[PDB]
Amino acid sequence: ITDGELKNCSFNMTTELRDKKQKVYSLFYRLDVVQINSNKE
Amino acid sequence: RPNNNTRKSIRIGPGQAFYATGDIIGDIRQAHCNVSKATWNETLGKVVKQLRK
Amino acid sequence: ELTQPPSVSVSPGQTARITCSGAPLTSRFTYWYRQKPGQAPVLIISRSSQGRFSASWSGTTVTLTIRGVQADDEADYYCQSSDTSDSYKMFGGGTKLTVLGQPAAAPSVTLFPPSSEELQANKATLVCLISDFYPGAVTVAWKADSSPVKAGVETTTPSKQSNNKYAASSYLSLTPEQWKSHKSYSCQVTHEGSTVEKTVAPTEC
Amino acid sequence: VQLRESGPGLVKPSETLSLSCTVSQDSRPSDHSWTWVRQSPGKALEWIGDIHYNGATTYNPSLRSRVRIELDQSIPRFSLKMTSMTAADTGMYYCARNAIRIYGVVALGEWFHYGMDVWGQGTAVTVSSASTKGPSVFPLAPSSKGTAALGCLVKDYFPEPVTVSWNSGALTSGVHTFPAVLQSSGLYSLSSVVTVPSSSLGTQTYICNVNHKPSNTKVDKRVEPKS
Repeated sequence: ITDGELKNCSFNMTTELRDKKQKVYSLFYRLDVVQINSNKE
Repeated sequence: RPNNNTRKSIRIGPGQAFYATGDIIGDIRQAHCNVSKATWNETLGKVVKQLRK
Repeated sequence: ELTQPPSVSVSPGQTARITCSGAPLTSRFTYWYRQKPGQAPVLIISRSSQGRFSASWSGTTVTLTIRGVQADDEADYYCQSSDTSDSYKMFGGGTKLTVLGQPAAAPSVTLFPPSSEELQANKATLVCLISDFYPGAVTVAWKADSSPVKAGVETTTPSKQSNNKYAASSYLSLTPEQWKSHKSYSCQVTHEGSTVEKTVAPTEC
Repeated sequence: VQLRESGPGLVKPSETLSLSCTVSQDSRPSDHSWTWVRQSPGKALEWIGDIHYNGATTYNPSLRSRVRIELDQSIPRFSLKMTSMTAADTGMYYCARNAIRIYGVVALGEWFHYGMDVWGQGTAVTVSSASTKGPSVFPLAPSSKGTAALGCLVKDYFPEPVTVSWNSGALTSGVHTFPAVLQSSGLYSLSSVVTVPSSSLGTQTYICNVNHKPSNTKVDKRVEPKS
């Protein structure tokens, strides 16, 4: 803890193929992102 | 900015390559700037004295 | 108030867990200590960066997991971290780790008479210490010639030693005449109901 | 890291008390926070306060307006102060070293806590008005008949404690010392024991050095056999 300014995020995208797609995780500053309305999304 | 960044190459095209924040390496420090306080207060006194006039 | 168990139990070979619960454990990392009764609380848990001893964080709790309980580890354990305002620290309770399967021990009784000098001090005392017994519960019988004693005697609580066995102390205060009087004083220590005797007289080098 | 507390260990009701801790033998000390932790007899170790060399001291909440931590960083001998004392604060007082480990620069605080990895020998602290009574030290002579043992009976002192060693330090392996007797007089007493077999009870020098720090005495006394 010792809070954290950033977030260990994850979300959904597509890939080389059309039907099949892709989830992948990244790390964003809490400035680059913002909440929306269960955990905080 | 003392961080070893990893570039995740994400296929979202074909062709188009998206870059995601790879797992940042270990100990966590935020970006900064070491400003020479001697050089800072030097130009400070120079201009301030051009202003009481 | 940090919520620990003041004592936990485990048998010869198993693993154990001590849970130190509270509020600030969702914010600050947890550090632990080992105080064998009267020793210097040894540090074992740290945050070296952002083998047999570890502690697992879990919400309102951080659980100290201990693997490999040799009887060498019988001690009081203390969790300690920091509150959410990074000003002051404080400690929890003090968990006495019990190690079951430790063997019972018939007592080791010593006995010393008044010294070559003490008779000159209007003090004719006796020293009957009991060393390294299990369990730590006995009852002493001071004697003279063949008669017991009920006063002039004081006894201090058994104390745990390095091998986790107990040591009780007892002394008896006489005058020079009440000492040299009788031909066989006999300290007696009842341990397990069984008992051990040491006999002493003013008339044998 | 020797933590040699040079202190008395006794004070009167409603007056004040001061401790010290001579920090010696070290090569990376002031990185870490110098603290004082206390344990009432058999009770919980309770934090009092700590000091970061720069002067950033902190204190246990209900004590903050009475406890002070000084710094004679020249010696270096850091000190502690408590006031309006009662017998409730009696117990063991442990100076300790709250460790700090850094990867980067202080200004941004690239460090965490390691923990209190150096706890001192400690000083037994008492609040009363009975005086500093030195010990009446006795030599427990052994029997005239293999193995054998002998000791030193420390009689009628106040307050706790004293301790010993035999041949001024050479006798060590397999010794015992047993809890003291608080007699109705108000003075304690206890004995030490050291093992010496029946081959050099008459060809060695075996003493027992009694030190009663509550009454600045170092009672050197010799213990000899019995006819």
